[PDB]
Amino acid sequence: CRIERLNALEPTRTVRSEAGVTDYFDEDNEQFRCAGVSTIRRVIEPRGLLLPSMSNAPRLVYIVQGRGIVGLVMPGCPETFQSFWSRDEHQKVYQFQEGDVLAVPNGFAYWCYNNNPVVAITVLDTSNDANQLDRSHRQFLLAGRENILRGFSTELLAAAFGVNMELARKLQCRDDTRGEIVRAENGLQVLRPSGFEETYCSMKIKQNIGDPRRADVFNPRGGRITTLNSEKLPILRFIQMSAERVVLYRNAMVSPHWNINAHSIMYCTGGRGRVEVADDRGETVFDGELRQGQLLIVPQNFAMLERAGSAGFQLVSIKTSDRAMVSTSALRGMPVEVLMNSYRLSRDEARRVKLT
Amino acid sequence: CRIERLNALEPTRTVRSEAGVTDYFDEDNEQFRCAGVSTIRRVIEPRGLLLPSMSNAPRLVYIVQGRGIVGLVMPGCPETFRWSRDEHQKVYQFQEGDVLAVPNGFAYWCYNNGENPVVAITVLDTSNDANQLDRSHRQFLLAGREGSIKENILRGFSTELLAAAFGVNMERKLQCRDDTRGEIVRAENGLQVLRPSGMEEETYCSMKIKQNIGDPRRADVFNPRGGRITTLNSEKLPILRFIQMSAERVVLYRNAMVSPHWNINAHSIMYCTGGRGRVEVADDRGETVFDGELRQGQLLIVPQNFAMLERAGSAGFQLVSIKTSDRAMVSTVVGLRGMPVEVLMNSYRLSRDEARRVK
Amino acid sequence: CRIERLNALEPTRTVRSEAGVTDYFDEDNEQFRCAGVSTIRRVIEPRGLLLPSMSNAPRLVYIVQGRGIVGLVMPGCPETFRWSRDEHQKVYQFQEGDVLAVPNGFAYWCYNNGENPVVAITVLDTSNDANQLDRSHRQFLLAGREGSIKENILRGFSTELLAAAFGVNMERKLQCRDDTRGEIVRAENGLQVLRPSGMEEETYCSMKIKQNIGDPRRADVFNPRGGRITTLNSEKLPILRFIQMSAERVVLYRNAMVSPHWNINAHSIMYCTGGRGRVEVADDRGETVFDGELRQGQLLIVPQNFAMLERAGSAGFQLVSIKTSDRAMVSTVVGLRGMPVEVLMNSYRLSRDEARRVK
Amino acid sequence: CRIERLNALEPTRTVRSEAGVTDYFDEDNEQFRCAGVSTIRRVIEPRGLLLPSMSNAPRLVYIVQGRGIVGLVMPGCPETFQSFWSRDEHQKVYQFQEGDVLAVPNGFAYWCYNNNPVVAITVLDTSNDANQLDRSHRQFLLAGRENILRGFSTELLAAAFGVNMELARKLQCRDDTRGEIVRAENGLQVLRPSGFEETYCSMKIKQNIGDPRRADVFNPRGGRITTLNSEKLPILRFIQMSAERVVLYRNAMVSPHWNINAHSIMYCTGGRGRVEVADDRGETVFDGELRQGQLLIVPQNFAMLERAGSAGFQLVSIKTSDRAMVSTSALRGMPVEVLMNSYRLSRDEARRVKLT
Amino acid sequence: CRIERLNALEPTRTVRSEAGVTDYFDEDNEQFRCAGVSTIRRVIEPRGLLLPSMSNAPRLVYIVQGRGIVGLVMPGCPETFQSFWSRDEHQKVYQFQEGDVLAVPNGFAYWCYNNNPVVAITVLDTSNDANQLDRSHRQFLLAGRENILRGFSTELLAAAFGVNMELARKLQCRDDTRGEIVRAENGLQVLRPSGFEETYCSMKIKQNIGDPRRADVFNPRGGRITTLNSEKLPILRFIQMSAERVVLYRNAMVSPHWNINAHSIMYCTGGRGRVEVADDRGETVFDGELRQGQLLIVPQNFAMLERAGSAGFQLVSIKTSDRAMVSTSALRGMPVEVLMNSYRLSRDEARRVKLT
Repeated sequence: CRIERLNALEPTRTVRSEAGVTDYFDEDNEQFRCAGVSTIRRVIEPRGLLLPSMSNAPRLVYIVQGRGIVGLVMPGCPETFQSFWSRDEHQKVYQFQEGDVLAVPNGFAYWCYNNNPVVAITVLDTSNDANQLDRSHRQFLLAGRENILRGFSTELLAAAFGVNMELARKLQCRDDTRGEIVRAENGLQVLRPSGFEETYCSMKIKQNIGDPRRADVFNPRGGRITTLNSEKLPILRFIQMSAERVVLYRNAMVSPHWNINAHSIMYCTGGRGRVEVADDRGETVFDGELRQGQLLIVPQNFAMLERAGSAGFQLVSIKTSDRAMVSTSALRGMPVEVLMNSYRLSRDEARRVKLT
Repeated sequence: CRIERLNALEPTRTVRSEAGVTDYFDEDNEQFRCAGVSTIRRVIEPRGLLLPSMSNAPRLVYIVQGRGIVGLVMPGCPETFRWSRDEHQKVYQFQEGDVLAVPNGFAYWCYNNGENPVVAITVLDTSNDANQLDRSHRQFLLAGREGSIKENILRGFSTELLAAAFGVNMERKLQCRDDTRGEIVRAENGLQVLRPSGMEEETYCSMKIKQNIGDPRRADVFNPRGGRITTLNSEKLPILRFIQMSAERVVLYRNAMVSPHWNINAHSIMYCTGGRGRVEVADDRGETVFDGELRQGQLLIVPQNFAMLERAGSAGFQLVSIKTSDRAMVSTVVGLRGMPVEVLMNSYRLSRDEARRVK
Repeated sequence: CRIERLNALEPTRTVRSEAGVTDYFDEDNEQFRCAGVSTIRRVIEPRGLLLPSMSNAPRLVYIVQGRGIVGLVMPGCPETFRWSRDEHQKVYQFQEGDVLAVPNGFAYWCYNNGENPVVAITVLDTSNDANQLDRSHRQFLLAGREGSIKENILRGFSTELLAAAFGVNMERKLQCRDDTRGEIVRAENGLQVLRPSGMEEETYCSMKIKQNIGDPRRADVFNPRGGRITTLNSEKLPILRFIQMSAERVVLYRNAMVSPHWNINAHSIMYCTGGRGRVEVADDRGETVFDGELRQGQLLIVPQNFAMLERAGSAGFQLVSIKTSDRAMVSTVVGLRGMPVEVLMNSYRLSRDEARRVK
Repeated sequence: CRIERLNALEPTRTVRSEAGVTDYFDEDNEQFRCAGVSTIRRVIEPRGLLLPSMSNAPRLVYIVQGRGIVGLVMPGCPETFQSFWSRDEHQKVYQFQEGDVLAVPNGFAYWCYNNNPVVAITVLDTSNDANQLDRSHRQFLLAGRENILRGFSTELLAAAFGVNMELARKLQCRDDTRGEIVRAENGLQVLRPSGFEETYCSMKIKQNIGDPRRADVFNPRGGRITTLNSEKLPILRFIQMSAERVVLYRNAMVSPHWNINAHSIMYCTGGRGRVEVADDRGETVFDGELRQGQLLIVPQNFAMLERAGSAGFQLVSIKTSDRAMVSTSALRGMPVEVLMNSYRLSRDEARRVKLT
Repeated sequence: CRIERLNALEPTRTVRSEAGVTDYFDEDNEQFRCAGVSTIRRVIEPRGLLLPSMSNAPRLVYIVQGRGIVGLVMPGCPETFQSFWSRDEHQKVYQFQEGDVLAVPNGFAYWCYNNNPVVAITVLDTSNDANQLDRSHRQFLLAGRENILRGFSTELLAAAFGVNMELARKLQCRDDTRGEIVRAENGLQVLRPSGFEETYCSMKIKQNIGDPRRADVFNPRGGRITTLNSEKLPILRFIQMSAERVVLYRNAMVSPHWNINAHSIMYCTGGRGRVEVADDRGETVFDGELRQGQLLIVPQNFAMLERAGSAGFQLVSIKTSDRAMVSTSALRGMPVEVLMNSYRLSRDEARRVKLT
């Protein structure tokens, strides 16, 4: 993580699937490497069901496109969803929407069903604290392929489940050829409507950040930002990650800054803009136009600047700390002569600098 | 706090402002007293505007009906929201079934930006650790104001001072000396602020302050035969960690009933937004203490450890339950099922097959 | 809480159930009052069984004599304990000198599984932060029941409801309507549960709830000439962190004495399990407030900052000290030895050699 | 820590001693390596005294066999044990027993005296947080050999202690030839009976986990488990480790699972059983019988299964987090059609799966 | 960080400056390396102004010599210093003195002005938690050289600031040839006298540790010590570092010890003394006289001993934990026979050992 030049990123292992495609971003990129994370962009056109797995790294998922339904399983917590002995029982379900962020902790089983094609981006802190495995991404697929039970032998596994050895193989999903997402032919109904678990079991898991009616900052000529973090999502006090949704208009520029306490992982959901970034050397490492569908990793302490083109700049900042922070009004706080002497400015230029 | 009876309780005291009504449940009410809370139903016509005022108590507020804005400002946090507009702190756009968290000495203005009227029932913890002073509701009116009518604060300051204090001309306006429109006045030609629609760091500041809980797609339980339960606590909204109030929204489909239970860490303040339904409550000495039907628009406080039982009607039953701790909890009797079988047989003298019939 | 005298205090009120006696120390007792606690001695014959009941207060319980089970259940935690047996939550096997932590609105049943009778003296914090409501002991009787005798809770619920609530036939048993055996009934042909002997995730659930403190091999101090002190606080049992009670078991060999000291962060509730010994206590205005001998089976509350002095007898002295905070502390006068020497000479007008004689 | 195959482990440096033997487990094993710990099995037949040292890594010790007496020294804490100026004074002592767990934090001086031969196993989180030294095991022996004072010169050290230079050498233990444990010829009496320190100084240090009267889970046909962690041992909120004691009967099988938030370090104290373990690849990495006296490292997220032979399976799980967790009732919480579609099962097989 | 021998350290990259000189300590020294920090000794003779930068690592600065004035900028916090629209406004300023410690967190902008030549030493935990960049020292100079804005292009930057492209270049400080510190010709007045920010914004930042009227320990024949840490400086609960000021007189020796929970970074401000240090091997790694102006790194768990020469030994211990600790009264707490048998001592030598 001593970088000469910044690149913009695009998935480097695309894998196709029955109800989607998996565009992996490869992490051996020194950028990703220095970042210490992975991201995975993945699409599930309708009826599609992504196979419940669990990942090495705790993960944030932002729903780039559309409504849907996601499912996460928290051990020791009782299935609070029932009908009618029983017709069905299962965990709580979460019906997500266009622009929610989803927080998945390690060794936890997520899955979601495409209730337009759902598009959503996902990052995994491979350098997180509770990834006591290696510094990589390990999905432990429960189903499909092998899935985790592959290495479990039928002989043992039947009595584990307490049933025939025939049925067990059908859980090995050996001949399965549909990957992480599947077509749900005959649809897929889950029980939707229309005690210690009141606390630890029922803690919120996604937040809709794209709601411009939720913005944190906002200029009408023009832009907006909102921050997702532990002050808004309790689970986030724990994931050591936080989210930013910056939407800028025509010729908007964000007050320059550097991230005090995190890297920043910039993915453009739309609009176009040049981004300029310089390192501690002062020399410029990055400088380029960013457009829809594109990834820039912008790290810690380094200095960043952006303005949208004539079409806009809609994006999503993921960072590596429970409340990541930028320092913009960085110079508006020094005494002016400090500015003067540090630059060789008269007063007026010092004051002009501080006051626009 | 040794009360003998529970009764459906209602705004004993009501006052229309100019753009809405305030429906005051009693303060020194035995229940409320031992409850250690104060509460209110407020209503706001469209265009109607609730006065700025900070309250002694942590306003947890529930927007039953209507939509709009509420503006809370966190002084010391930089206002975050040329042709024609000003600046000010971020403002908050509520909806039906929203929960709103307003602390103490925190300020909040409220405006009805369209549609129908807005009604929010409020709960104020008048005995919180933060409630210094005494156990009433103190509402420090920033603005405005037969019998004893309040005033805003600035009338308690001399003009020259005030004038000298603010550098505005010494020509009264601010004491709100003539006004009468109440804590809810109206903004006839609309009110515009800095809102998103167009079209064509902060840490302790960015915190969320509202969380929609009326939404069905959110409920945590579905179904205790047969409604749904949505539960707000610090595990969903991090401010509660400091307010030490919790919230339940609970819609019971017809015929239904919620399991017998008692609030471990909690007094419960429950009220009927709608539907029609029964509640049965008891105490230590064995006898019940509430055998009566709760209809919409009626308040009932269910206390700690008191075991309680409800049952919906055919028009359903839809209550809202606000509780007194950041993570308030109840014990689902059924959740009993943890005592050993002989422990069930010896206590009540039943044979085994009875024991399991309950477990 | 300006009390003038301390006296050895005893169960003013006693009641035999059917399988044991309850020995009630007063509630509104000045001491107890300003102490902000309630307490009890309970006794249980073999086979005897304490009723399920949750208490308003955090039951810290001390098993002086006997062994057995206590079953606490943490609702929401999955019961963790075919031919012939049921299921239920894990149960807890106590012994002499055990400390038992039972919260509020927490349920606990207690059974004497052999040997001699069992006697546990209980301390209930009736003014905890968790004690919502008022400052008495409220015991919510799950089961069973001249003057005002309590009942269990379910009698406060109508049958059909109840019946409809539970899906059991409408044929009374559960209100405990005829019963009389008291909160301690007996299980004549034994009681069997799911215990280990044979032979041939949970986080907030797995927490420990008891910790043996009577064991000598545990004491922390040996010896202040000449007994031993074992000390239970959140640094040994993590629940206390939430109960905010602490515990001292202190066996004084004959002739001995414990250093003069006062409870910093603590009221002390001390009681004589055995032995024979003296206690001297004082306050602010200088004069003593307890000059008297404490024999076995007698309670004395030693308050905060009050400085205290004890001395064993020849039959020894063996007390148990339960205190009111998760980490309650005392100041060993000797631990004085930190004031500078001249600071000792000027205060009491002594020459240096006196000063050091104390230090 | 990208493993192809799991092995079962056996100490790799056995060193003999006057009152015992030290069977070290060598940590350059990629398993141990990926684990990031060390373990040391060590025996002290009676009268034996193990030399007070301090270790790099904070350590958990489980007393496999027998009662005894252990001693730990907490700086700044006053010797609360006295007699009679004085005859003796010293720290509190802890008389341990068959099956206690002992928690030793870093840079802290433990020692114990064999009051049957005492057998006890010890693990050291070499990757812990406060091991700011290298990623290895460093015992800093106070006595014996050299011991820590070896490099201290007599000339300086005497006046340090404030005594003759003759006596100092006898603390160098130069000619000492008895290692970490010693025979206590003339026995060894320590004062046993038969204020800010009431808190920070007196926090409990061992727990008896083997007490089947302490089990957390229990089936009478048959098995039991108990968990030792910060909810039972306060010190454990700090050591970033927790303990599990699983005892299974005839043909008992533990509900499969993976450790969410830790590795698991399986040592068999008795009984025999096959253990089956598979990685994220699904492929099987482990599969083998485990018997008394044997070590298996089972990591994070990976999936494990075991049943005892006809003789039993008694063991002790040490894991690397203050409250390590497994996720078993992992599938009993998905909605059934999820299971169906993820495996291609009708309902009945889905429901049979969930309900046995 | 497996060391054979300890060296004493002296800056290895000295760089000269208009109002000072920068004597860098180079961290690729395995000592520094194993330490995982950097230190920088830097002088600012009067009128001098060191350029506001921000460093990779959070930093402690101890003012070896003289009074002065330091300035630190905390984003989101309003300039609480004003005059008179406005004549000047800026952050709070801190007028430091001979022997204060200064705590600078990452991605935060410090600077100070020489109000005798000011001398002060600075350490940077390069291995800290929120240095998510590499394991090195990155100063991000705001001004001077390039400074952070170098890589920012004039074209963009003017409208960023909202002003001419002429003035912007003068912020690039391209032709600047005065480095990190500058002469303040025409002096440098800053507004000195003679709400959520009452808490998070106003938390103390320096403490005067050299005040012998502040010592923690003290023998009049002779020595003194004081500890600076989170019990005295709240910010220090966060920096994961703490400070010790040991002053010893004629022939003073400090009670031997090892640091339980940190390394120790010894810099001599004066006086002279031999220091003796041994590793876990027992063998001696260090042994040498330390004099004014000299650095010794003394790590974790290792054992240390020092006495002053006839001139004294004044120094400053910086360590890597919010409340670093030493264990001295390490043997005064074992039972005596333990000592006896562990060394082969009679009673008297055991008791003599414990009682002097």
